[PDB]
Amino acid sequence: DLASLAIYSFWIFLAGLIYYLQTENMREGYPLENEDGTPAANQGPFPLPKPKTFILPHGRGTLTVPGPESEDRPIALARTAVSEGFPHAPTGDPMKDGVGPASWVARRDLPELDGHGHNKIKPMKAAAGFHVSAGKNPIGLPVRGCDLEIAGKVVDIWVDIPEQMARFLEVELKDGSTRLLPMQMVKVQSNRVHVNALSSDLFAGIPTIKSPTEVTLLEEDKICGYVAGGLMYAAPKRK
Amino acid sequence: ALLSFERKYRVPGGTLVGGNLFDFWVGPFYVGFFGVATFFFAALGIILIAWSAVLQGTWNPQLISVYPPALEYGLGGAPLAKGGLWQIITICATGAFVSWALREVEICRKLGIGYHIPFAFAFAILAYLTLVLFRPVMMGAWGYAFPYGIWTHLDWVSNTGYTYGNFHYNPAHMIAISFFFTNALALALHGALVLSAANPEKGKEMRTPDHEDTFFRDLVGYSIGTLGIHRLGLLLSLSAVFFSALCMIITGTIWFDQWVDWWQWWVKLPWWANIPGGING
Amino acid sequence: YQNIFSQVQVRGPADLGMTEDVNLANRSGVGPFSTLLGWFGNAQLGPIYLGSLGVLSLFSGLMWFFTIGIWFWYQAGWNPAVFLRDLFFFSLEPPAPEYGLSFAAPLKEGGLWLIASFFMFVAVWSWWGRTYLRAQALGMGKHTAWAFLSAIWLWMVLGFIRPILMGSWSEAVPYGIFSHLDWTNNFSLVHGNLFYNPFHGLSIAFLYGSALLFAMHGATILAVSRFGGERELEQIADRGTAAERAALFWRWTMGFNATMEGIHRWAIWMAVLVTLTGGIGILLSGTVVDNWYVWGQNHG
Ligand code: BCL
Ligand code: BCL
Ligand code: BCL
Ligand SMILES: CC[C@H]1c2cc3[nH]c4c(c3C)C(=O)[C@H](C(=O)OC)c4c3nc(cc4[nH]c(cc(n2)[C@@H]1C)c(C(C)=O)c4C)[C@@H](C)[C@@H]3CCC(=O)OC/C=C(\C)CCC[C@H](C)CCC[C@H](C)CCCC(C)C
Ligand SMILES: COC(C)(C)C/C=C/C(C)=C/C=C/C(C)=C/C=C/C(C)=C/C=C\C=C(C)\C=C\C=C(/C)CC/C=C(\C)CCC=C(C)C
Ligand SMILES: CCCCCCCCCCCC[N+](C)(C)[O-]
Ligand SMILES: CCCCCCCCCCCC[N+](C)(C)[O-]
Ligand SMILES: CCCCCCCCCCCC[N+](C)(C)[O-]
Ligand SMILES: CCCCCCCCCCCC[N+](C)(C)[O-]
Ligand SMILES: CCCCCCCCCCCC[N+](C)(C)[O-]
Ligand SMILES: [Fe+3]
Repeated sequence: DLASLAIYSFWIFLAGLIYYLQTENMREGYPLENEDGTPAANQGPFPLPKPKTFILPHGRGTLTVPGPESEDRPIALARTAVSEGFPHAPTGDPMKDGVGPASWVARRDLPELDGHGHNKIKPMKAAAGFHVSAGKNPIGLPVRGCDLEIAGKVVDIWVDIPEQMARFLEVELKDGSTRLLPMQMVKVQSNRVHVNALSSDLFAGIPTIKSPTEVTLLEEDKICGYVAGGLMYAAPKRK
Repeated sequence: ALLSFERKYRVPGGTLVGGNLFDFWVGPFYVGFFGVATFFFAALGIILIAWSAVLQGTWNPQLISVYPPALEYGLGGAPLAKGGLWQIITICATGAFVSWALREVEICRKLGIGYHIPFAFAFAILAYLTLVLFRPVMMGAWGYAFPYGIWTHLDWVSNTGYTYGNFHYNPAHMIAISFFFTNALALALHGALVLSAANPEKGKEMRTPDHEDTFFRDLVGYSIGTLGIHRLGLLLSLSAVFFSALCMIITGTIWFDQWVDWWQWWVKLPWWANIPGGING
Repeated sequence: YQNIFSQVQVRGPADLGMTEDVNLANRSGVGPFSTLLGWFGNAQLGPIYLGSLGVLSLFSGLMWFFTIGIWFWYQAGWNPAVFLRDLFFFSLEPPAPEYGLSFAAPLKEGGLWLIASFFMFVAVWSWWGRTYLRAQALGMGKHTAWAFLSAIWLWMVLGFIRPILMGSWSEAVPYGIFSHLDWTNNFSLVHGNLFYNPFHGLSIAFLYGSALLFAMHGATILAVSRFGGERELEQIADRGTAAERAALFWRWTMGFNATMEGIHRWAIWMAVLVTLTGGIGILLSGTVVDNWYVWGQNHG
């Protein structure tokens, strides 16, 4: 009958949808590799989709996925076991080496542009006329580390112009250089910013930016990676 | 086997229990102590459900049904065949879900991300624990809990519903449903917007977050934004399940009459109770 | 700090948005900035693009809304005490079966229901044309309009398609808070319990999955917002450690994972399949199956 035909029809549709959906989600990360970087033998039942090509705006070219997959950077890790499936130990300082929770991707060394082709993220000093409209203005507050030691002071907010939100605090360290910290890893308080992820001594080690008025996708990744890795790696210094 | 980018993240640490001892993977799956916990609780629970299917005398998943102990057993233990198996399986299920949550916390710690996902999962565990633990214990029998079986748990829904007339009239149920419908509306839009930007009209460039905000302002005069819609989805869905648990913890306990009749609190208020005409005069 | 609310708002000049091919003549100017809204999302109200389909929808949708309320006031004997008291209890009911699919029915026993429904029909379809046209203006895909059509499907079935196939407007849903609930419960009883409708049960799994998936996704983007996770489009064109840590959380949890684009295809589909399966379930109820218990007993 019409109802039994409909429900059978639907279950076959759903099987085809789930196939289509699964191969779409294989456009990054695939094919699978062994720990040595060579391609795994067993890829599972789903094949790689036909590539698609995104035309990126503002003349920044195209992306074709799936395409050739490399890290385009060295990975300072060594095997801890003689068989697959165990952890890979850092060979140096995982923070400096950008491994584990300190991992960054080698994204493009350009800044994200807005719809009009202007830099998405400026310091608030170069953004007319952006102001703090609500909440505690953190500018001029001392920045404290998880060792309960002062690392510096906030000297500006870097804002997302089109999204109208704060993305980083620019911090002036003891030596007069500045670093970006992500908004999402700091606690703005009445009388300080607290940064749990890093102890005061690890603020100098935060990756720095080439231009003082712009930050690139590569730089965002090294800074964000670095600060997140603190939760694991600056644990001996957390009180 | 590893994703092309995965190895740099397979570092030691982030375990809550037993240091480096269970700190390893099996294929794509991370293990950890709560990996071992989850398997123990899950295996034990499946063994018990199979042994329950023996005593019932059927190996059909459309018939198998592990029932709570009957009301007369109260909050006491029961014979395995006549409620005790459920009681143990329920402990085993609770062990599996909590273990799964704490495993997600270990994965969070290794990856240096926030604890939002297992915090969200905790709400589903609290819905489950309402139905099989908190409500039953407040009512005074494990018998008031739902049975484990594919169609027998739907009977339980319908029979528990119609004990209180049309269960639509539960006001906390009304709120919960509104969040379920809204969450689904929001998920449809969120996926549709991002895809409409990443996959524009043939030959054109990827759109920008600015297009996403423009499109919405153009349509309904407001745009919540890329961070806000992810805050919204998480809030709408945790709200639906919160009010779901609330709507059932009050049913059997503070309210045990027909739910339609509860609406008389409003109709019988002194200042319009006796005013003739309308539906209720 | 966990990123559910902002710790600091910033504001700059009003954002009049992208231009592309939009007719700027039909956009308003900015409205207020809500600092309240701004803790959760954006502070800016407006602009809104009106235009012709904008006004048609908006007038038409108010005519539907007023038509129902004018009848609610009438039922209340024009008394504001009775009105507020009985608000959830009033109902504009469709024509009796007697009048079948006819437009003959008097205002007080159907005709008024039909008037309100006509208005609602113009309001919804014009608004659908609007979600397509706004997207076209900006050169974006029609995803939003096709996803909206899935919601329109179930509505069209309940009030129009099924009342036509069954040969009576009385089969349609009444405009009222408690009345539309009674209808729903009545429908299930009369068709042998919708729990045995296999489309109703899929509808629920998808409603469910929508709640579970947006819970997962929202949580996941907040968890990786410390690496700019919310910037989904640029993470699509140039995968960052946010996309990677997100994919790997889920791979390590449950054995497989999504792309930053791919999760949004999961999302749009989980949701449209709610009203898609829902509408099929309802269309088949009383047209082809009298009783889902009885049908289930044969399986077919
Ligand atoms: C005739 C029946 C009555 C009725 C009687 C009831 C009764 C009784 C109940 C509801 C409940 C609900 N009703 Mg009602 N309800 C009715 C009509 C409706 C209608 C409608 C359109 O008519 C809607 C939309 C709803 C909607 C709802 C929701 C608000 C709620 C269910 C969601 C929930 O609690 O999730 C919560 C989610 C969970 C419990 C899932 C938890 C998952 C766990 C943690 C993990 C499981 C892991 C798994 C075992 C692993 C599997 C293996 C893997 C695949 C590897 N009802 C009718 C009128 N309704 C329920 C409620 O509010 O519950 C508290 C409830 O008990
Ligand atoms: C929420 C309020 C009610 C309830 C009311 C209803 C109503 C009404 C319906 C269901 C339906 C379902 N319910 Mg229920 N259900 C309840 C609580 C549960 C619990 C639990 C808390 O432990 C589980 C595991 C289930 C599981 C199920 C599925 C069999 C089915 C689709 C769920 C879905 O898509 O979710 C979303 C999750 C996903 C999409 C992820 C995948 C989950 C998979 C499919 C779950 C497999 C469960 C498996 C069969 C259980 C045994 C596994 C053990 C390890 C051995 N329900 C409570 C008591 N449930 C529908 C149905 O058609 O079933 C007959 C349906 O119409
Ligand atoms: C006693 C009651 C019966 C029952 C009788 C029915 C009937 C009858 C129906 C359902 C339907 C559904 N039931 Mg049921 N259902 C029961 C028990 C349940 C239980 C449970 C026990 O837990 C659950 C979870 C559900 C869940 C569901 C949903 C999956 C489904 C509705 C999907 C939806 O999103 O529609 C909500 C979305 C819409 C209706 C789309 C509307 C879109 C339109 C275009 C929007 C118009 C807006 C307008 C202009 C106003 C403007 C507003 C302002 C601008 C803000 N039912 C019991 C067994 N159920 C429906 C279904 O899909 O059938 C399977 C349905 O018709
Ligand atoms: C709170 C918002 C929504 C939500 C959130 C949510 N769910 C989650 C998560 C989150 C954030 C996870 O991280 C986690 C996950 O991994 O998702 C893929 C999960 C999860 N939610 C799941 C399911 C699920 N969630 C549901 C609901 C919801 N989840 C809400 C709608 C439902 C519904 C609506 O019914 C289901 C069925 C799983 C896919 C997963 C949890 C997996 C888990 O805990 O694994 C350990 C346990 C086992 C492998 C099984 C052990 C078996 C038992 C020992 C015996 C059987 C017990 C059971 C009572 C049998 C009953 C069956 C009958 C009722 C049919
Ligand atoms: C206070 O006073 C004021 C002035 C503000 C007025 C007050 C208004 C109030 C209080 C209104 C309240 C309204 C309420 C509570 C309405 C609730 C409605 C609900 C819950 C609707 C539910 C479902 C509706 C459905 C399914 C409708 C479907 C409609 C269609 C599919 C269209 C069908 C079209 C028909 C029959 C006519 C087609 C004719 C032609 C010629 C094409
Ligand atoms: C409820 C539907 C969700 C489950 C869909 C099944 C997806 C399994 C895909 C396995 C992917 C394995 N591999 C090797 C490609 O990573
Ligand atoms: C859903 C839209 C409306 C949301 C409004 C909620 C306001 C939250 C206020 C947060 C208070 C600010 N604080 C102290 C956390 O910085
Ligand atoms: C979802 C509710 C949001 C609605 C916001 C709409 C804002 C309208 C702006 C009014 C300004 C009108 N005018 C003519 C001065 O530009
Ligand atoms: C986006 C795809 C997700 C697939 C989720 C499907 C869940 C399975 C639900 C089985 C219910 C079948 N039933 C009993 C209604 O016939
Ligand atoms: C009926 C719904 C349940 C479906 C669960 C599917 C889980 C898929 C697990 C993917 C792991 C694949 N593997 C082992 C090759 O990596
Ligand atoms: Fe997203």
